[PDB]
Amino acid sequence: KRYRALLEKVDPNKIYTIDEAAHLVKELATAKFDETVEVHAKLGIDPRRSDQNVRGTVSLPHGLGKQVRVLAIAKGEKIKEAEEAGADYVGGEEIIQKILDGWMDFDAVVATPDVMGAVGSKLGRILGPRGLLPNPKAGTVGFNIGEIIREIKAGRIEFRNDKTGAIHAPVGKACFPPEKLADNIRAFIRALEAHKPEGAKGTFLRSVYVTTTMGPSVRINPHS
Ligand SMILES: [Hg+2]
Repeated sequence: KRYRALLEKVDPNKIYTIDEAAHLVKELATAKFDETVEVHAKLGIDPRRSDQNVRGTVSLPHGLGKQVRVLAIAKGEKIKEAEEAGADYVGGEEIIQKILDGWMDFDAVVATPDVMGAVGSKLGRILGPRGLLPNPKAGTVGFNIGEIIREIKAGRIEFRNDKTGAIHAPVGKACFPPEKLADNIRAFIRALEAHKPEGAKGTFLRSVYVTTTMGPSVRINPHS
């Protein structure tokens, strides 16, 4: 038990406006560190149909682009590729000890498939909860590491539905000022609607939610 007080602040049968949720969500993220805020949606698509799949990018108005300090962990000539692409910090596995000793001045981590065993094994504990672990479908692990770095630097994050017909993406951290959070949430919804597939029939956004790492979900009105 660590949530009776957390359950009293949210009405489960209420559809909140994006601004109310933006303010409310900050009070649900009363946990350690800076909690990642995500928007989740149930889409009106047939997930087994390739012509009804949703994949795209959203340029969020706050938090991304240049200002993001990217740490790239790689091996061989991939370190050179990462340097050429402009990652803020680049290192081989030797840099894991630096993070272990308390170094943490980066906002995002990208890595090549070959350093992941050691990365996930030595840092899954620290980075995992903070939402900083490179992950194949978060698009932060791949051999085309120069491309990954340039995308984030450009301020774009990718999204795609999963096999259950759900989709989601991080839109900020709990500490963000509510108006910035609200701006980012609206930006993701606008991007998502512009990606409604041709033949999708019926309601596209069946229900939309805002949530933190390990908190209750808040249902929101996508058109507020
Ligand atoms: Hg996720």
